[PDB]
Amino acid sequence: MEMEKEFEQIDKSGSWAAIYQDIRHEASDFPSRVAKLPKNKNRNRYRDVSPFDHSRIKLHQEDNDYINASLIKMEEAQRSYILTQGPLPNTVGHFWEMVWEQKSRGVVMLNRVMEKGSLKCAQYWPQKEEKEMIFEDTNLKLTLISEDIKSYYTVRQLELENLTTQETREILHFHYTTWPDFGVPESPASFLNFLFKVRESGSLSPEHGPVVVHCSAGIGRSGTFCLADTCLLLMDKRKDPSSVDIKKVLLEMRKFRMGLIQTADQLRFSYLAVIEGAKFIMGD
Repeated sequence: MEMEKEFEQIDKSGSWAAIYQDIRHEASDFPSRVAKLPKNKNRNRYRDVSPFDHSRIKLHQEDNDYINASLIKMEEAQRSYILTQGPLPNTVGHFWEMVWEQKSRGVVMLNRVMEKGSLKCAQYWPQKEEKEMIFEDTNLKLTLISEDIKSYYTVRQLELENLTTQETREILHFHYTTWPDFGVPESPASFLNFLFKVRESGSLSPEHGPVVVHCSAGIGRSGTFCLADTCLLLMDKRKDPSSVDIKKVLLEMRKFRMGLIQTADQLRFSYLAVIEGAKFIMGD
């Protein structure tokens, strides 16, 4: 069922809240024992958001390998993503260890450091070229090289150096700065633009590690980003683009991380973004 019609149907019926609840109900449930251990309580930002044990990312170190991060592996679309929470004070060092060890090229950021008057993640990159950041627990150095600021998003070039071996890599930081404090954007135009800029960079391509994407919890806006990407990629690849069922993709992704897509407004916005994106993917 062409999602564009399915859309007008739900919209006129005002059924979005029931569709979304159908997904909550059918969504997988798997253990999260490692995340609930007591030594990891201060590695989790929210008590109700944990990664499944079967898909969690592990840090390469014997001490404690835990981080609140999941690998979503979309097998038909040939895309991989790592979804993680905005880093905490005591986990910024683990975050950049993750980026190193998985050979990622891009970081994608969908939230501001402060929203609604509270802190939604730590200031985990450097803001001035001459003031670099050092992470002593994981022996890494991080430096700002350039910065390109636009109306709807900002792109930064950073240099991550492994102090133990002195290798260095170039990481790209894609920071979407204008998602409203409440609800969702009225148009997907700028969110879709942001995506194509991430695509154009190479950061989603298989010659690199998986991309790291995050918001505050790593399930809401982060969910919207990679559901849209995958869905548009599938419309390119199939004989019949109208066979792409967005609810089925979401449910497949939710086998890898709980909670993806947090409200019914987001679900709707996701549909909207794919429909407009399609009107480039299918030649226009």
